[PDB]
Amino acid sequence: SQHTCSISKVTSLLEVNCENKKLTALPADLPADTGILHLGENQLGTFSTASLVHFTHLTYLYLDRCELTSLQTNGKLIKLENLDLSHNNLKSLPSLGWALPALTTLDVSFNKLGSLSPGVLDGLSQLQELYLQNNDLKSLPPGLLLPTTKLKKLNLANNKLRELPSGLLDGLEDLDTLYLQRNWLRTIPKGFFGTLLLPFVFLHANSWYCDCEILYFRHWLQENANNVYLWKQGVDVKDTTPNVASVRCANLDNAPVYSYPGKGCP
Repeated sequence: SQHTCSISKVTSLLEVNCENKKLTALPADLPADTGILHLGENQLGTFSTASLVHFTHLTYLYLDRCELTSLQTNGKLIKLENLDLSHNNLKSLPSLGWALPALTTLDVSFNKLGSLSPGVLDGLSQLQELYLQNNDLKSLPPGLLLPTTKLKKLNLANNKLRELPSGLLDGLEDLDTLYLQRNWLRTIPKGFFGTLLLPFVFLHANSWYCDCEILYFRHWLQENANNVYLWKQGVDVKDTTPNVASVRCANLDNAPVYSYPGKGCP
């Protein structure tokens, strides 16, 4: 029948699926009570949140695979909890927190982000999950995660990170999963993990340099052998065994960092 999108409602939210419909623009005739909007596999190019301010039930918004080159956060989406911008061409992000106060899940994976601005996450006090994997990030700003105290999952894998801010994780007591595999990391700064307990941490495929400055990390690794994992496609970390040996000294023929003797270190 005639509406381009498929409209249904299995949960408490009216669900509108406009995926893969050769769209160039947002539909003009979306239902007023749209709660979940699927817009993936279209050719939107750009997206401004001002276009959805009048859908007062909108809670899930999927803009994945939309050819996006930019995002404007000029309209406030009061109820939005889940925003998916993955598999697009974003090179920068605007400030998100004024527009997206209720957000709990942000996915900006598979984009081309080269950096993040200082207060991009300011005001996202409810954020629980942040997916940034498969971008071009070279460093992260100081205080990035200070607005997001309830963060539970952080995925920074498959970027170009050269170093990490010393205080990146400070105070993130609910953080349970951390993915840093596939970066250009050579060391971990003293105090990086604090007294945080992180049951699922992935640190492999970096180029750790084993010398006297890797000793904070070696100790942490020994103490958290039970919490370091090898990422395995399509398999939930809960069905995998820990593998502390996955973390290796690139300058010592990939011998594991956990067993690095530190010979002749003060």
